[PDB]
Amino acid sequence: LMRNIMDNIYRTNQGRSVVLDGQVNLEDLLTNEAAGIVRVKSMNSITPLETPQLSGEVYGMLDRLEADRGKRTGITDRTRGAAMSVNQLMT
Amino acid sequence: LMRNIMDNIYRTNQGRSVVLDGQVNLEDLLTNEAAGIVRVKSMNSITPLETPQLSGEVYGMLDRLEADRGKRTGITDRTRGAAMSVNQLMT
Amino acid sequence: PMDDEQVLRHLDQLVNDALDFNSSELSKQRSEALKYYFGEPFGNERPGKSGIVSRDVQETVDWIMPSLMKVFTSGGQVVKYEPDTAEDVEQAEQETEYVNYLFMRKNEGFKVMFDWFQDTLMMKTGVVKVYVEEVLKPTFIRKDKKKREIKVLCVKPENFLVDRLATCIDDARFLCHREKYTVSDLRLLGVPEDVIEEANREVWASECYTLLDVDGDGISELRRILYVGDYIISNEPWDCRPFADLNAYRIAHKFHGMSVYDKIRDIQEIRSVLMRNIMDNIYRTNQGRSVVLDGQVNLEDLLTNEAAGIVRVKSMNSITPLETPQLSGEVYGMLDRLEADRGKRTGITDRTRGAAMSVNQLMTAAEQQIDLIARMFAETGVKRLFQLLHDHAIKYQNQEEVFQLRGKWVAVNPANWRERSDLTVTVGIGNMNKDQQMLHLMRIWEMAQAVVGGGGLGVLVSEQNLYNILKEVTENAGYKDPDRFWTNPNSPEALQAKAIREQKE
Amino acid sequence: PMDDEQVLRHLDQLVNDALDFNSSELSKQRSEALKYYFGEPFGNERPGKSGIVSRDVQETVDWIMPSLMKVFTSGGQVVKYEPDTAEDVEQAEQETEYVNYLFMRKNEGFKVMFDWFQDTLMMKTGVVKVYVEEVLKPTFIRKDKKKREIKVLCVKPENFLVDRLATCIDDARFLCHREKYTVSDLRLLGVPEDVIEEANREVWASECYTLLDVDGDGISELRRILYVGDYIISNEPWDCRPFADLNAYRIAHKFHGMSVYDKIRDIQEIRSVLMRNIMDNIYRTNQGRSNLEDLLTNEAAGIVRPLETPQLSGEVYGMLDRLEADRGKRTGITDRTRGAAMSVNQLMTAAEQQIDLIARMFAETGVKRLFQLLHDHAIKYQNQEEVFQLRGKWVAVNPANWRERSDLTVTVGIGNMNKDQQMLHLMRIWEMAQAVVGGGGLGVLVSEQNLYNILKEVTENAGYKDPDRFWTNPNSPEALQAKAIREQKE
Amino acid sequence: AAEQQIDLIARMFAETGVKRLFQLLHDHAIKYQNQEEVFQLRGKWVAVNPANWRERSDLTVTVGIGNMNKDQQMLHLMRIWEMAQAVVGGGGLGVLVSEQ
Amino acid sequence: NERPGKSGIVSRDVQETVDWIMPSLMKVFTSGGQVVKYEPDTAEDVEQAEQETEYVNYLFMRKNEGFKVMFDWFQDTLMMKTGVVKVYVEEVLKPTF
Amino acid sequence: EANREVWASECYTLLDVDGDGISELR
Repeated sequence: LMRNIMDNIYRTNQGRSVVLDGQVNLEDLLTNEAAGIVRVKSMNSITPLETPQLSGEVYGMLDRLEADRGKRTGITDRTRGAAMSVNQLMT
Repeated sequence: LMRNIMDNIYRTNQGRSVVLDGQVNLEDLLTNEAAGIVRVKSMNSITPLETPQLSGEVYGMLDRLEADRGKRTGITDRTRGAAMSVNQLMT
Repeated sequence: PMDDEQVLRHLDQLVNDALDFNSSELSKQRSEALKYYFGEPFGNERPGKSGIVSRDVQETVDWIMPSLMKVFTSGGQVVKYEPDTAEDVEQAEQETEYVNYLFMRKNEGFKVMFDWFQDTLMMKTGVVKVYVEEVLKPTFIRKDKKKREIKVLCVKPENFLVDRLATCIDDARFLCHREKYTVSDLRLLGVPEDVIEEANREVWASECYTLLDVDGDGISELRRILYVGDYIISNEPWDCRPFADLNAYRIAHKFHGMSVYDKIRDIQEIRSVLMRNIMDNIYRTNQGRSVVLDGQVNLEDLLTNEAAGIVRVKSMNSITPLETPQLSGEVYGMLDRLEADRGKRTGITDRTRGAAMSVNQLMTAAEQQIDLIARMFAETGVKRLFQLLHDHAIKYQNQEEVFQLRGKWVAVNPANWRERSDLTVTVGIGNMNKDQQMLHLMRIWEMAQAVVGGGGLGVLVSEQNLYNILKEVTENAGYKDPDRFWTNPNSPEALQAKAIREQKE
Repeated sequence: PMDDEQVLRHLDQLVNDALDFNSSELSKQRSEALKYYFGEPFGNERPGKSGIVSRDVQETVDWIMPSLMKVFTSGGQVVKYEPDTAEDVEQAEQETEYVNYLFMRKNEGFKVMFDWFQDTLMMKTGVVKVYVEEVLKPTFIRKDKKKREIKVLCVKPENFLVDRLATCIDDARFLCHREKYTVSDLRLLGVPEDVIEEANREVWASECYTLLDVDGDGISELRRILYVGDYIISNEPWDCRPFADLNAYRIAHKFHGMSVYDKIRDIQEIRSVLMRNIMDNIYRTNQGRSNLEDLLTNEAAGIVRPLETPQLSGEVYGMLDRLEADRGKRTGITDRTRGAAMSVNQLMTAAEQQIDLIARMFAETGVKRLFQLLHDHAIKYQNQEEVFQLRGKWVAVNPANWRERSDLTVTVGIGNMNKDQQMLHLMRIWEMAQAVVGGGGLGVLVSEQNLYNILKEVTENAGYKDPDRFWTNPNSPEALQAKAIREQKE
Repeated sequence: AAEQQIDLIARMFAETGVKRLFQLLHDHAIKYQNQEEVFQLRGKWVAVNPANWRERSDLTVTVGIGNMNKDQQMLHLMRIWEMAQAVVGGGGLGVLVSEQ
Repeated sequence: NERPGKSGIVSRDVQETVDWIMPSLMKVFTSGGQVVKYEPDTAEDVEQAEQETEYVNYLFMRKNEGFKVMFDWFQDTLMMKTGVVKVYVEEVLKPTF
Repeated sequence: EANREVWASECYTLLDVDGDGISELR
């Protein structure tokens, strides 16, 4: 999931610009270099399609993944899991 | 992530303006110089596309990267990670 | 063997190679350090935009000064021989005063020491040279002729060419110290003729301390050469190099160490780039990118930098001004930790010093570095405080202590501590002021008053040791001798104040 | 060797070379700094349009002096000594109050301080000279003869010729300081003749501090020469040069320092051009592009008898705002009025204000100034006594220098300003004292004899230590009657 | 008031009035009368020989300082008031800005 | 991987971990000579045990370049990944003759 | 040059050069 998150960050940075054959021989320089302008030859249509963004709630599962470590053995996700929590909060 | 964030700020400063051939010989001066005027010749179409913005929640992951150092060794990301917290909160 | 002229060429080759390597590497690194200190743009700033560089090493060094100044520019009682019992009192503090009286308070104050710390902290190399000079102006009562005085000067470590494979002070096979030594000094030496380079022809000269063998035998001791321009030299065997080649940072095994630059460059970089990003974001939020076609508003909108009031195109009414989404204030909060970055690197002054009000000064100001840094910087001076010490110990003067008593004599030839003790402020016992204040006073004297209520004062500490109990309080406050004596170990007033009036009250 | 006349031509050549280089480049840089400070046109203003210039560094100066005024001109604790622990109240604090009572409040007050900071901060070279003069007008009770007093004056750093290869105060091989030294001074000296140049002939003179050899030997102590016009000169051995050559930014290895304009070139230039462009846009929008050339479309025309001029938006105001943020990131980080426990330590000194470190460097540079002053006052000054909280002071011509100063409690060192160290120390030590007093009693912890000092840091932070509230009671005949007689037998 | 350029116009207005004031200042700096000012309190010497000062200002109106009433009101009052009450609670009065 | 024409700025994260683990380690180790004891047989303890402990913590500590050897030992094992030190002997000189 | 910047090494290894079992360190 973290690898896919950073991959999504990358693909949002580039954007899928599909060029035709006969123009842009050098594969758009992978759409992200110190060029900025694409240039084809005489075509003016161009097909840059943007991959749709994602939602931040993905990171929410991140939290419960720690709870996954919480649910198996590591319930002390926090610093520690009357009479102020007797028996160190029932062990 | 920080390099990509400043690169995103950069590409928002310029914006991807793709010009045709025969007009704008000097590549818009990379779209940000102390010249400003575009000038083509007589055509008026022009194709400036603006890369969509991203979210500041990226910095949020930045925070948990400290918590990453928090999760590995530096659990005292803050100043410090009845009986008034004996043993300085159990070591 | 039988080398008298080939030594000149060999020293010339060593000086040239040291010039090349040392100049290039150390000079470029120290120049980067000084440029970061000054705060001008790094050179990667594109034209038309501010090149702001927020100074961070400046307040770093100004934050690490106070403790070091308190522990060096305060007396000379920091180090005690505790030597052999028979010859202890008449030599130990005699030499303590002798060295803290020559180097401090007779070698241009601490200004040489302060510039030397500055060189070892920013300019990446701190080292000073100790030499001797002859006094003039007799009465011709007050016949002061041929008097010899020991002086110390900053070597301009940019002119301190040396082999990089030494890693320690007493390991350099070739020590080069370059200075002006104007044509007046040339005439003082006796040469009427000069080098390629007005009496002050800004002639340049160098001094070489190196171990060699010119007598057709094994490698001899250190030799001093006045290699100016490969001309008449002042060749002389040398006893011990008067240097300490500080690094201030006990870096991995090399002669020269890192500096404030090599540890604060990342912090300064991130702070400067996020200032630049914040101002660029303010620019794009307060500007508004108006996407307008040509043929209407042909004059570039003046990069949208002029005030007219309304956009307007020509005859159409589309107008496409896009408003960039704003930011979040957490960056400023994120900005906060950059101060904590200094707080995590050098900035003790997030608080003045450092539940029980944040025990142990908030666990050393949230695990502050500089204590260790102070400690190591202390060791950075230790060998220096030894070397110059011996350079003093031979023969300087016959001055006395004024230190808490009047009347003392010359210290001629005792030892040199064969060490230095710097544990009272830092990673040693080193409990700094308010923490030890609180802990010691509160604990020990609540115990004492509890016993006094229960048992009494006679069984425990008496006034003779309430002396020390209150003297730790005073030394935390900073007034040991003058305002409150309280000594009372065994005094004539003790009998009439404790053994007569208190016992027979 | 045996030089009496070649020194004259050597100093003449040195003064001429320093004149050329120093005078030239200092003069142009300080002149452009002054022009930018006063809002004078840069010279690029085309004729026919207004040359209004918006000033920026003026606000920087107006926000940079008051902080120094609070952190320095508040009490006599500006510079501490902490010498050998032998006798601090008898000589160390004695000499400290001597210098801060004479140099300040007796030598043109603090006006010379402001002039020195102006020299180092705007006109790019801050340095002053310390000299001596003879007091006169006795009663011939009030017999004041042979008395001399030490003065300090700004050197007019426009007349402070010096070689650029110094990189330090005590490293220059040639120092030239040019003053008027009018005909009255010439008559006092005793010269009968004048120079190429009404009694006042506006004569000009110079003073040279150098290292040379007129006795046929090596470099002796400094030499002071009254080189005016290659005439009778006053040659005298001297111990150390009386100068401080402030740079105000801890500049690299060169004698002359920088100024505010030296870091506000670009920001002031862009602010000026942006304001000029804004007002020109307002003007052109008022006219708009439309036989007698239409009288600029806004004059006594009435009816023209025309493409729409392209229009813009005033949102450029944000630019203007970040100009202050420019100051916020150049020098005035307190873009606002001021940059747990509600922002402790004044929000960590307004987020590490660099004014504090500027004060630190100013103090450490003025350590040399106080060094020169204490030498000039301890060589032989007078039998003058102090009013430092108590009467009684011996002759101040043979104390010891102790030759080391400090600025511990004023700046970026421990050096927390008045309020922060005040409240912290007071709440901590007090609350613990009263807690144990409720536990044990008043005499259990630190006692009234040292509650003296505990209130004394409060007083020194307030400025009235001894006279208004003595509260000493350390060990006195009244102490025995009050602490050891009535308190013990109560 | 939304970048109202009447500010800059006021500026020139002000400086024009500046000259006006100087002129009338001269007309009062030569000889007007022995009258005194009621400026919140008694006391004003004869206004027939004031100094011209050869300078005026219009900073608090326009493109100069020119920050009007209520903006300074909220900003300054809020910030200095919170700072002063925090200092009074924690530090005190005399050490920083005091009753004086 | 920093392509030309664009900044390749690198933010170091290991350094804060290093400087957070170092000070607590120094506090727990470099604090008096009470860190290490011997507690030998009950009768033969006061004779040499604390005596040898003070001898070692007064020679190695406080006489053999302080804690710098062991501090650099910790630094080498913590960052450069190999912390190990070597012990040798040498002969004393400089008599009075 | 007398100081020929020579490099040296030291080896601790257990072996048997006495015609017997492997001895202690060398």
